[PDB]
Amino acid sequence: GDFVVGMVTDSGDIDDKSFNQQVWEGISRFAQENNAKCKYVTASTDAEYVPSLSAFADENMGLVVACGSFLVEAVIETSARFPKQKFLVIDAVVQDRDNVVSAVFGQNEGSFLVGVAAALKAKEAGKSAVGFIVGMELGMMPLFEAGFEAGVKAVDPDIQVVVEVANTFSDPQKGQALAAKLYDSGVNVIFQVAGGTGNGVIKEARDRRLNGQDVWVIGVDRDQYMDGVYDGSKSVVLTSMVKRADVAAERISKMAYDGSFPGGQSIMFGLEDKAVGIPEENPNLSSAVMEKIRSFEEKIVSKEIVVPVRSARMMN
Ligand SMILES: Nc1nc2c(ncn2[C@@H]2O[C@H](CO)[C@@H](O)[C@H]2O)c(=O)[nH]1
Repeated sequence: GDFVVGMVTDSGDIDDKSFNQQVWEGISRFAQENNAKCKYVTASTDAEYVPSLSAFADENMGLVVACGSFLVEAVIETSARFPKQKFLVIDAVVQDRDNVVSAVFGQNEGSFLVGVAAALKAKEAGKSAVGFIVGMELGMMPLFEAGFEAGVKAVDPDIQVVVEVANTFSDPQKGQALAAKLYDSGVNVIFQVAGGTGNGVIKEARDRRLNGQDVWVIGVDRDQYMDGVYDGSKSVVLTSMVKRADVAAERISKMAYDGSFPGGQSIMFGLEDKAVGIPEENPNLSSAVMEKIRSFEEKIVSKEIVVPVRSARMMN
């Protein structure tokens, strides 16, 4: 009765206020705007990856959407078994499948911009270290730290980045504990790239500011500014590294619907396409800081500056 987009997620959370929420929102906008339909299924564990993708393929859906490094092996295999079913993979890369489109993000480029913001706010307080909490380091995840570090160093090479890995995108309790550890060490800015776990980092930041500690957090995926309001007016969210996974999902769903699915291609959503970067409006960033950020942004887009894909501590 309808063209249907089916999302298989490795997370039991489309309300994660970040990544899975953006993807579902994009699929949902596509369906609403095109008189189509959509649904999703959660595949918490590995053993459910193959059967989950297979069931949607057996329903002859218009498009099957899968995200992350946990689902890619299952997509690689399943796409070969169902050559006539279209699949979209987000945050991972598939080769040799003309029925699969891979959407990847230049998140190192966007993270460079928030690194500049972090370094400037840290210097403002005489701090020589900033924090970074990442959900997991598999797949393309290392791009965030690589760009964040590069942006921090572009402002001041002596500022150190202190990294904590949660090893989960669905544990806010862990997010708060890791944020507490960083703030307790004297850091005043933390960039969180941790999906649902990240909501706990934002909570810890709100709790600290509420009681007079001058701390900040930089959000991810969505413009998380309102998520950090702690006293009725002010927010602890310095800025956010926005990643338009919603636009990628919406646009490719439309191409599938229209017969122009770019099967077999990897599509890069970057700073020049405005698919990553910072929000258009940033109450906590001054005009001076914004001009500095915009300046670096232009040098990255033109390639005058190329942002690394791996941080210094991860390079030989
Ligand atoms: N595989 C996977 N990646 C996620 C999830 N949540 C967040 N991420 C990744 O972590 C980044 C920051 O939230 C997102 O842009 C994604 O790259 C999740 O539930 N599963």
